[PDB]
Amino acid sequence: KAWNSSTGQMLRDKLKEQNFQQKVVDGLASGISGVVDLAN
Amino acid sequence: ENHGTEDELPNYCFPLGGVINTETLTKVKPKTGQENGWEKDATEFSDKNE
Amino acid sequence: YMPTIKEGNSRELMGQQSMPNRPNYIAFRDNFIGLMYYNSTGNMGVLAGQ
Repeated sequence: KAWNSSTGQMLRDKLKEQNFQQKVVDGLASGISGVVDLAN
Repeated sequence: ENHGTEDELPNYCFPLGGVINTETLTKVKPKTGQENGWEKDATEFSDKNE
Repeated sequence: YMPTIKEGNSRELMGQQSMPNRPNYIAFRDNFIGLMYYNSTGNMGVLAGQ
C-alpha cells in the first residue's frame, strides 16, 4: 500500500536494510589494495 | 526506472446505496387454483418493492 | 474472459475483457554464472607454459 510507488529503490532499500557495513569489521580481510579509512 | 504498474485486478467504485437502477415490483401468490398462474398478494405486503 | 468460442466479430464478443500478461525479466546470471565451463568433465580450462 505504498503511498508511493517507485518500486525500485524501494526494494533495493529493503535489501539494504537487512545486512551490514563498517570498518573494524576486520575479522579476516579488508580487500586487496588499500587505504586506511574511518567510521572507527 | 519504470517497471510499469501492477494492476492485474480491476478496481471499482460503487454508489453509496449499493444499488440504484432498481425497479418497483409487487409480490404475488402461487394461486392454488390450477394453470399454475400466480395472482396478486392482497395481504400485508406492500405492492411497492425496490 | 472470451464469452463465446465462435470466430469473428459478434454481438456476444462485445463484452470480452482483457488482462495484462505477467512480467518476465530475462538477463545474464549474477556474476555471469555458467558462462564459463567450471567443474565439467569435458570442457576444462588449461593454463600451461609453452
